Amino acid sequence: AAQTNAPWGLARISSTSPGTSTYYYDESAGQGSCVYVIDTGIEASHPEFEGRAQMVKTYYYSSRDGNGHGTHCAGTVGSRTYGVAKKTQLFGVKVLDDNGSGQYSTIIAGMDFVASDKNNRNCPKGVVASLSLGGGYSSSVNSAAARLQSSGVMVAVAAGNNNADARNYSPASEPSVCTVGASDRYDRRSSFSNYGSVLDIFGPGTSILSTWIGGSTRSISGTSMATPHVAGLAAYLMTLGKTTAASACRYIADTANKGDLSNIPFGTVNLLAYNNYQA
Repeated sequence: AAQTNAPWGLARISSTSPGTSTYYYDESAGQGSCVYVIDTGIEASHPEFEGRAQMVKTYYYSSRDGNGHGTHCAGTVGSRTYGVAKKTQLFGVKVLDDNGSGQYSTIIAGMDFVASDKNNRNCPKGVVASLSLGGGYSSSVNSAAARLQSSGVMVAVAAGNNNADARNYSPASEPSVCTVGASDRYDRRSSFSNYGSVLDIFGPGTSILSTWIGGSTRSISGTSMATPHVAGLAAYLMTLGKTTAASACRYIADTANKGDLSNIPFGTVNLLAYNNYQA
């Protein structure tokens, strides 16, 4: 399939070169593959989710996304226009209140929830978790992400937006999950993007246009925007049978675009998420 005038991020994951505007992808588009968006929630009623998104769990008075960040990241995973896997079940786990904040215990509970609640969902192609959140290092947050990964879910996490080395941030520093850095449309490491040896892949992270609350759209920047690209890519690749949850991050790193990003610090992988779809 070909989505013309797609967001540059979608066109980039399907491109060996920057500066193109068409997103190419197998029409399966993540059909049968679930992605948990562990964030501020998902405005499931957004027409861009076209019935495929629902809230499955909240730790606050409401499951309404009153922030927009979770709706934005869910839109990058699997919205019809701004999504990587345009046919994927999306599940909202509101571990962040509408200010975008959340106790680590709540975030840990949400990850353990996904590890169990995937057995309550129909994901024959496999399960992905998009964690567009991060704080200082926490071995309990890391181990919770490791549990989620070891349960049979891909865990894609944001490297962080501190322009620092992501070993000091959780769940970014958990080695078993997939730590995603951010790039811009000129194949530059996003100025905010965290780096370091723990990073596994880079996704489009600067000026990412996706869904927003109020049935709208908007463009924002963050590794927390590159993470749904990789999460949606994994769901896309798992539907195609290219890889599994335990192997998706490795597979994405093997099939990525190599050495195409600039301002990648020495020791950080120069890998850009690439669906390697040939129309």
